[PDB]
Amino acid sequence: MEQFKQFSIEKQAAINSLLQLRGMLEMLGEMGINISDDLQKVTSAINAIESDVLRIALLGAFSDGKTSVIAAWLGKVMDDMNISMDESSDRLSIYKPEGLPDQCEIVDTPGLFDGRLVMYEDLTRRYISEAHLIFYVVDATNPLKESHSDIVKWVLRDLNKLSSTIFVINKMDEVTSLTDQALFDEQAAIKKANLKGKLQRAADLTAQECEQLNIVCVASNPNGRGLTYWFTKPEHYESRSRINDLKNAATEILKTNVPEVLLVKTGMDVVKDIVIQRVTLASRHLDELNTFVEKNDEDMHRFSNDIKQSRIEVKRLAGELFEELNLMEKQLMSQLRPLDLDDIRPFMDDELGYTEDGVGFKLHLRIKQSVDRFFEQSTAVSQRLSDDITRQLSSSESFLSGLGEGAFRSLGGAFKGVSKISPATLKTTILAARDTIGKLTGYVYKFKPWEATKLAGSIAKWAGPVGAAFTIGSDLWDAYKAHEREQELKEVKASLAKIIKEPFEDIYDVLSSDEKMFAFFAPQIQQMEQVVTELAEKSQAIRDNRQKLSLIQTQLAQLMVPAT
Repeated sequence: MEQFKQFSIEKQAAINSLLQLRGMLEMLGEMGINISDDLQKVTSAINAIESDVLRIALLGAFSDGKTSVIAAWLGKVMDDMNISMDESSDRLSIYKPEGLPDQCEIVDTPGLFDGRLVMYEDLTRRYISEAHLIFYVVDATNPLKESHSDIVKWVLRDLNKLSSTIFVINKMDEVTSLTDQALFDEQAAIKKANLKGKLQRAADLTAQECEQLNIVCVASNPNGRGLTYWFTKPEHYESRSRINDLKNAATEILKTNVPEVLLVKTGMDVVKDIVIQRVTLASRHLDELNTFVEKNDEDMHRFSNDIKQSRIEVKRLAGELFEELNLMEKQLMSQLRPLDLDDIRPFMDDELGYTEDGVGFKLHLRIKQSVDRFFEQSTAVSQRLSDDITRQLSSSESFLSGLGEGAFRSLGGAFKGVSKISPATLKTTILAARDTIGKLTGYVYKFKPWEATKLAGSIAKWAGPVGAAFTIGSDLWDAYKAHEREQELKEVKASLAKIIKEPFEDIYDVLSSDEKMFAFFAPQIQQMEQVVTELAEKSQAIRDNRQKLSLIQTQLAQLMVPAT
């Protein structure tokens, strides 16, 4: 991996990253977000970028052997790439060597190496800012000339190119043996430390910036023999010069710094930071929305289950109620059929009730207490149902309240403007459904008056005067013969049966049909079902939106993987 292939590669990566940016923009557009003309702006920056070529700013005094360092690194002696560098001109200058695998620009400011005016020229500042690599070449004996403080500051502080600058301590030969691997590294580390201290102090560097510094020790032209000669021995030279340490450092900077240079140069750094911000934000609040829409969708099914179970339970109670009332009636009837006329009054008193009003009060109260008990158990069922619906609605309200009123504005068009959807629009629909349910829910008291049944005069004479001790007189018993009396018994029993049966008949007709049964003992179950059914319908508009957005975010997440 060498310098022009790395660049060409980093160029392409940056172009790709911008095509993914374009893709990310199309999706925002799709969720009704701005764009203005960011799509065409991005295409333009891709085109501008295609032109660009590798650029190195070669900085340093010429006497520190800068020219050797760059030829060395490229691979070719200066004249073979038909270019020749001028020692003094008070301007910026650019060299575009030839016969190389690809093109590259070599920028420098020869005047500096009141020629210090070029540091404040927007032009020479732009050309060095927009370089991908900066070599500041210094001396091994006494690294960094005494006069250069403000140039180091210009590069590292003013222009802010520390991440892309390699200080190249050159001519290490005249400080150490190029043979003794372990001594070189000892002097190379001491010289790296020394220069580190002069730079930090020339440019106000912090301790952290100091660690970021790129320093490399090298011997471009070792012994003094020359490049033309040393290229003839390419693998001997590399071990001695340590030039590979420089190519490698340069390769890692390119790896990192080439895209930043290209993005900034075209103004796309800013475009891209904003787009990735809106997308990151957009999925973080789609996650919120999904949580709400999922929960709400699951509650709806949960509410219809509750209603089912509710209904199943009430049906079970209605049947138990019926079973209980049917025994009561069978029991009373089997007590009646064997009774002789003396037995009658005790029976009316003790089982039915016998008053001036008439007969039936005692039975009525006992039927009533059985009906009441069901009406209460069944009213409690409907109360447990209201409490679950009401609990879940409230936890949706509470989820949506913690989102913030602007939580969905990043999701674009449907959450902005006069028809906007928001946590508060959705909360409202929920709370009016919870309100309608808090008014349905109710124990009720409805008074149902009861009249007793008067006994026929004919049958009143076998019962006796109300509330008195009564046995049947001789005068009454010997007014009939047996067949005139056992018939008198039959029509009195006929009389009590009709009385006994009546109150059950009515209520069995109610329990025999679920429509009626429900309408009398548990109407709020149907009423709550209505409310739940309506709430379901009002939930469509977000479901429509959440779907579009999810399909959309799936694509965004894809486009965003490279950017992570």
